[PDB]
Amino acid sequence: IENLPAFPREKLTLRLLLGSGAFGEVYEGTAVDILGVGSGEIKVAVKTLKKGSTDQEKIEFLKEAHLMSKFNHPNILKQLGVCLLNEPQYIILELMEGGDLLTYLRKARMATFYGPLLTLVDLVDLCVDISKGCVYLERMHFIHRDLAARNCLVSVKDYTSPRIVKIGDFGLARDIYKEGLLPVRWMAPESLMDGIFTTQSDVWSFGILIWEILTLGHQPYPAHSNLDVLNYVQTGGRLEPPRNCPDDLWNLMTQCWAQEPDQRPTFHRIQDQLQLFRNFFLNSIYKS
Amino acid sequence: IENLPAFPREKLTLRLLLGSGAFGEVYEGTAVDILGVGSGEIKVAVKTLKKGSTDQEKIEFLKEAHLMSKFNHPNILKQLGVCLLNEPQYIILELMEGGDLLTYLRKARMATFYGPLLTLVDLVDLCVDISKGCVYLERMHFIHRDLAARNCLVSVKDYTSPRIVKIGDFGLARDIYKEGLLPVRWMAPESLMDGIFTTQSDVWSFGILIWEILTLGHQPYPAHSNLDVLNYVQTGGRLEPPRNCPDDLWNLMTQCWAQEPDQRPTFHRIQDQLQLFRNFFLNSIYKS
Ligand SMILES: C[C@H]1Oc2cc(cnc2N)-c2c(nn(C)c2C#N)CN(C)C(=O)c2ccc(F)cc21
Ligand SMILES: C[C@H]1Oc2cc(cnc2N)-c2c(nn(C)c2C#N)CN(C)C(=O)c2ccc(F)cc21
Repeated sequence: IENLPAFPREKLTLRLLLGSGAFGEVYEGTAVDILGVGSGEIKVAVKTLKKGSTDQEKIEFLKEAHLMSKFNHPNILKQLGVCLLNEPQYIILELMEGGDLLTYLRKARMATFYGPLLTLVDLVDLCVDISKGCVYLERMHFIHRDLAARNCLVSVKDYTSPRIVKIGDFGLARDIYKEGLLPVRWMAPESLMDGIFTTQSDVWSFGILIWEILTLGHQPYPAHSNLDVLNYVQTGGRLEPPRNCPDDLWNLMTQCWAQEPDQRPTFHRIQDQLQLFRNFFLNSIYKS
Repeated sequence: IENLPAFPREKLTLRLLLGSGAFGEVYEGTAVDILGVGSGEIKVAVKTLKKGSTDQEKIEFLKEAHLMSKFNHPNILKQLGVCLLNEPQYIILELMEGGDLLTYLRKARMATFYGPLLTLVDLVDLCVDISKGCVYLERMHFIHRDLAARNCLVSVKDYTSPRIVKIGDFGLARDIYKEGLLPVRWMAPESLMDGIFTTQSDVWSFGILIWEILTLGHQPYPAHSNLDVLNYVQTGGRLEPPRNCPDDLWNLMTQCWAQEPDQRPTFHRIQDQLQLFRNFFLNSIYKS
């Protein structure tokens, strides 16, 4: 019997507004003893469901909350509690003070032209993090269907402390134990043409994700309007390689965008390739 | 009664050779219970005094050991023990697995042209570290007289874990409570011309040090032979600013190389300026 973690609305204080997500509104706040009796006023994020909103939207809201209760993995955003008896509904998430990956990446590049505040090893660690999360989703028979940096989160705001990224928005995730959409730049050709979604289209999008990471948050297909994108892609056109991107990481990405879905790597292999490259590169610098 | 920390030569095992420093030989090894009874086989570095070497050199060796016993500060290399009853003499230092700052800087720049493995904030933290060490030496009435990246050490080999640099070679340090030399590129004009050394010539050299940090270990005055350097400097010539070096840090460096020794900043002000710039820059990125 699946149970969402009920949490006393009284012990929750909404302090900062972080943005307007969904329908829709997210706040930083504090929640007493979320982590237990020896917790304190630990900071949290709060996802809210607007009052009076569609009965259908409330269901999507509840769907999300259920997906996140089900998941338990270091690279998957934690849902710490819910407030569902009173409106507005609250989904209480662990606070990721670095905000969304995309923003965290772009601040890193734009902070000083002395150089990015994230290095190649930093970026490889981000990729390794998200890929573990993908391994996990696959093992749980879930397809995320919207893998992109805007949908991941970073645990710290600064660029010096140890950091972790997590997948953090499962509004489109689907169980696959057996008229909307938008993000054309992340979608596999099968998905755009035939409306088909699989773990292998997730692999296409992870390819785009790690491209986003390696460019520090550039827009895919910068010279193409949304409309031209599907032309471009459907052709056989692919993104340009990031400036000075390691050949190993380009070959991985490239294979993620195999036209033929069964010619793409698996998530396990993708994580292997990422860990393999990291060790190679670490070893490489020390022997210098 | 000044006492060097005597340590049982038996509990020491010389494993790796790290290089040949002084007269002269340094090893990585392990030393049982250096940190106390609950220590274990903790890794150390070992500075050795060659057998049969000059009676005078042994004195310089002993001088160093005494200087380092006297000092206790987070940014000054720890001397953990000595082996002075038997030859070869051993000075047992905490291991700084990043090696010397200069090498650590150059590996950072040469590891991938995707970008340096040290960012501006990393480098500013290095400068802040060494400047605290300089504040301390001054407060102890000591002049180091050879401040340079080759003479500092980094606590870790990788470029991700928290790191600290320390001043680590006091072969030339002098107490100032009241025919050798070489490093012309680090020496104040008074020092080269008149053989004069003060805390203010130390400030000149720290200027050069932080230049070394900000260029990731480039040689000062690259277009000048050692001979031409004193001409160049004695004129009024100064180093070029590092590529994309923050204006605040250029103004600091520049002032460290004031022709007139009393027109140079103090170490306290230098540390203030460094901490002030760091906060400004951190604040700067977040509000972006
Ligand atoms: C549901 C929401 O959750 C969080 C948001 C933040 C931190 N931690 C969590 N859990 C956050 C953001 N920006 N900033 C400055 C902070 C902070 N601190 C991003 N944001 C406004 C979002 O709406 C968003 C975006 C993507 C995603 F996957 C979840 C979320
Ligand atoms: C006296 C010596 O001490 C140490 C050396 C090292 C680490 N920790 C300590 N204490 C070290 C070095 N390289 N590498 C790879 C390691 C390691 N691990 C540098 N080196 C060979 C030096 O001789 C040297 C240079 C400058 C300085 F200030 C002290 C020293």
